[PDB]
Amino acid sequence: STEHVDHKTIARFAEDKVNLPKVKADDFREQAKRLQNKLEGYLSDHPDFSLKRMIPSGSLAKGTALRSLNDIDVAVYISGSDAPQDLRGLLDYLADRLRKAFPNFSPDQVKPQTYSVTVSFRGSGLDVDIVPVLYSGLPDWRGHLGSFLETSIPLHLDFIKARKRAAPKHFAQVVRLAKYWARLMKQERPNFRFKSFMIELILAKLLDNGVDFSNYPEALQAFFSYLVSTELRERIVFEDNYPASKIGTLSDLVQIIDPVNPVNNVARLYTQSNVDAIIDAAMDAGDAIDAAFYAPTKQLTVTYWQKVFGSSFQG
Amino acid sequence: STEHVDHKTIARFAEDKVNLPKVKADDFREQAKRLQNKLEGYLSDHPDFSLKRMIPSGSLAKGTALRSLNDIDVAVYISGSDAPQDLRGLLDYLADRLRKAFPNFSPDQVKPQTYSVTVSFRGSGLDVDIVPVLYSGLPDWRGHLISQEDGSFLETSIPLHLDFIKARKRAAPKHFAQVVRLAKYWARLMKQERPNFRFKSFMIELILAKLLDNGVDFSNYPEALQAFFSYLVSTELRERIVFEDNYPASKIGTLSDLVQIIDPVNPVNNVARLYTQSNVDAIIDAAMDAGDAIDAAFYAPTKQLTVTYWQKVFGSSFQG
Amino acid sequence: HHHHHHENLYFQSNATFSVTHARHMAAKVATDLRRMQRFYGYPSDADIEAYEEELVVFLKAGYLGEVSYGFQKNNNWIEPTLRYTAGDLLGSGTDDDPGKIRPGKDVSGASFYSFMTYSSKYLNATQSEKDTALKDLPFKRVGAQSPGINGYLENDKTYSAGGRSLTRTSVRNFV
Amino acid sequence: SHHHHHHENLYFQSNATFSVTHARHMAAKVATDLRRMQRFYGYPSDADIEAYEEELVVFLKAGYLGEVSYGFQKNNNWIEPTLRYTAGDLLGSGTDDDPGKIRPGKDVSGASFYSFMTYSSKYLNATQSEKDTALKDLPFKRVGAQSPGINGYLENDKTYSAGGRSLTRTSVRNFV
Ligand SMILES: Nc1ncnc2c1ncn2[C@@H]1O[C@H](COP(=O)(O)O)[C@@H](O)[C@H]1O
Ligand SMILES: [Cl-]
Ligand SMILES: [Cl-]
Ligand SMILES: [Mg+2]
Ligand SMILES: [Mg+2]
Repeated sequence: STEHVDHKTIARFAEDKVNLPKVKADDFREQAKRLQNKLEGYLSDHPDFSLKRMIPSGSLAKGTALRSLNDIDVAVYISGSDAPQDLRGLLDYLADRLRKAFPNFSPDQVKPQTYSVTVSFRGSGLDVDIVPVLYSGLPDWRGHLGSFLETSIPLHLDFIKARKRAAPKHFAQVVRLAKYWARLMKQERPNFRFKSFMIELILAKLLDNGVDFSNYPEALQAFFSYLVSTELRERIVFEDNYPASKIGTLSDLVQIIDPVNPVNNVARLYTQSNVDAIIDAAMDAGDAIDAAFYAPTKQLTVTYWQKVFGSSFQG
Repeated sequence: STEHVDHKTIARFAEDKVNLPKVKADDFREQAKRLQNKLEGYLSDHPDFSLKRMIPSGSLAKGTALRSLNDIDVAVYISGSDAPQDLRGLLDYLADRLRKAFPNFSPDQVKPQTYSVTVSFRGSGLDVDIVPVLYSGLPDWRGHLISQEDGSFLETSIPLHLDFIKARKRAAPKHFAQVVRLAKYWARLMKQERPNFRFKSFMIELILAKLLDNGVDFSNYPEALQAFFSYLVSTELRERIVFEDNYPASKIGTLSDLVQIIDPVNPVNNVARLYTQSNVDAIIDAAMDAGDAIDAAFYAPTKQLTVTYWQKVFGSSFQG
Repeated sequence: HHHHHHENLYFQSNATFSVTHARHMAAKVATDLRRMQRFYGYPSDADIEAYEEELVVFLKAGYLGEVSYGFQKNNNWIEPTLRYTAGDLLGSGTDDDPGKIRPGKDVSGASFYSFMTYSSKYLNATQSEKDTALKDLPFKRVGAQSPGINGYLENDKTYSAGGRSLTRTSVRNFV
Repeated sequence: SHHHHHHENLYFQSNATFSVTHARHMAAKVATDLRRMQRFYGYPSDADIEAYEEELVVFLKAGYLGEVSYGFQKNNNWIEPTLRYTAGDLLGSGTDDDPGKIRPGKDVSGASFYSFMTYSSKYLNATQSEKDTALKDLPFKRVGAQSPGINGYLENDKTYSAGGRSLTRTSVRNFV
């Protein structure tokens, strides 16, 4: 019951086992700042250089990183006609440009990948995952990422900032608890997929709708109850950057709409099989959390919460 | 259990309560025969007369009548071009020709009905129910029968129908007709008890004829009834029933009707064409209850329980 | 808002379970098994007689906890499988007529099995008490693992006699 | 060949004495099921759930519970969702499932929430004095009412077990 595990138990567990420690997050941010400072310095000496900006872009920049972070997400804005429009070529272009701006590193440290270029340092901290963004001068650092997908890292970061401002600490913490749970489900369940961004937008919609995030068991239950009862068939649109009129008609089963790009459906790829998996998992987790609320002993309460958070949870 | 109610019990209940006693059946045949002989004599004197023949056509003619038989079925074959087309005029015309041929009868005793004409006998007699058949001289008295369900014209042969039944009785003397009668008795009880329940007697006979053709054993009545109920429940009346007595199954054209039990005389005449899903559901639920009861009675530990189970099938007339 | 069963509606004060009551329950299980036979080919009349016999012995002694009869495909019960669980008679007491076995289900590759779990009274009885109670058994069972269920369980009948009940659950295909 | 019984060594202890701790273990799982019903159908409330749990503990401890149903009822008939718990003896390995698996998205518009209890034979045989001592702590008292029916079928989907005893859960399911 709550005597055995309550909101403060979950909050302690999140710090001990879920959240990225501040010390480590500082280290990663300084790593990215180092590259960014080098790029700014090189850009200053060579205004015609293609790489115009490097922006931390992922969970670390949004304050939603988990202890299991394995690289630092950054976006690099690329301008000019020389840059290719094919991902293999563009990543090659990005790599060569990164090599030019970083003369202290050897060429082999900068290695391209399928969707990004990775900057790795041997034996000294995490790698830097760089995603190219084609830039043509649109406002708010809008750019395109096999067609071109428009995006703005600053606006994406702004969107999350507003929700964190609405519920300081609690929003980012619940997002991390839900992501931590989703990661456990993927290793335990085969067809299970749940994009981190969808989790973030679903929870942002709940926060906008007035759900209270200051009690983590109940906030998670609102999240799980939403998934089960809407069955991911309720369209999620935010009016931060455009009115809901802009979306138009969609044929997609799940509709969770990019708050920066009204034409991008984040859940576009998700099938009915993916949905049934999320729903089943959410029902099980909701069943476990309510079981823990009434469980007569600490041992049963912990065992129920371990259905949600895994063996690392000990109450 | 079988020690309390077995085949012999059912056979005895059939004689006591289900079957039409022979003395009554002989009286009814003589009633029909008297009209038939009077028509034969009249037609002999008046060869141009419209009414060409009267054939006993129902359960009495087939040996499948119940004690509850309420009238005597005969078919009257009507030729010529004087008969009007519409149902009301035809039945009025038939009434008129019947009075001409039986001038001794009080005219009021000949009464058109919905799809037939009634002939009433004043003293100690059932009515004779005359179904018209439009006739043009074809073999085997083939003609267009007027359906007693909706008055539609059904091209068929009542003599060949009587032949069809007689061949099944030959294949199982006594037992086939007895099981038909037990199943009709059941169906009659269901129609009183259940709201949407219909089950035409000729359909019951055709279903049982198919089971017999398929090798079902009719010599034990509990098991023969179980085969009938089991068939209804497991096919749900969606298995097409076709006989090859008079034509090959290749002559059957595709049909969309929900229940398809094809007239052994006419390959395009579906005897069950009018049965709806609600009808079918009523039959199936009833057959399932009946089968559950009969097998319950097979193991029931006491005579009282056994009789109670069988009364689900045959009603309060069944006492063990 | 909060209700309970009427006192009058409850059962007769004193009921001592006897072999008569056992035969009343077992006859209804036997009926169910013959309904299964008619739509699925098994089990046979002779087998049903033995199953009824066994049920009467175990019921009389109070040794039956639960028994299942039906088809198994792979290593799980499929429809049709009938499960009877011994319990105390409750409230007014429901003593249903036997039957209601659905036809038409797929038993293509399947084989018929029966599986019994004994009661806590069986387990607490001495081997001397067990042997006298199970003297009239028509056959003996061998230990086996409890098989799974492919489908869900429908609680669809209750048979009752002498202060005791048999609750029937039926395996159903997933739909 | 095809006649099997549960493995002898797989049977759990058959000499368990049912105590209040076993009662609380079963009643906590019912409370959970009730809270799951509330999340998807709005009833019963947290306070009612707490009182149902207290009631369940008292009746289970005394051995006076035969069967109890909670859920939505139209006319005199249960509809989905309705959870029914029948007390019985623990069998075999003694299945002790986790609570949960309430089906969401069912139409309950016409019905109101109710609960209905049937007492056990031990209760009916108990003296008045035995009842008074065993049931002193009841959070409320029940009044007789006509037994309700079921609009749908019953699915046996969970078993909760403790102290040699089991609770068998059937869930009402709509015809579909
Ligand atoms: N649908 C039908 N098609 C052809 N003949 C029928 C039909 N229904 C009844 N009959 C005839 O009416 C006779 C008696 O029917 P019943 O009164 O059902 O015993 C049958 O033996 C057939 O000759
Ligand atoms: Cl990141
Ligand atoms: Cl007749
Ligand atoms: Mg990354
Ligand atoms: Mg008639």
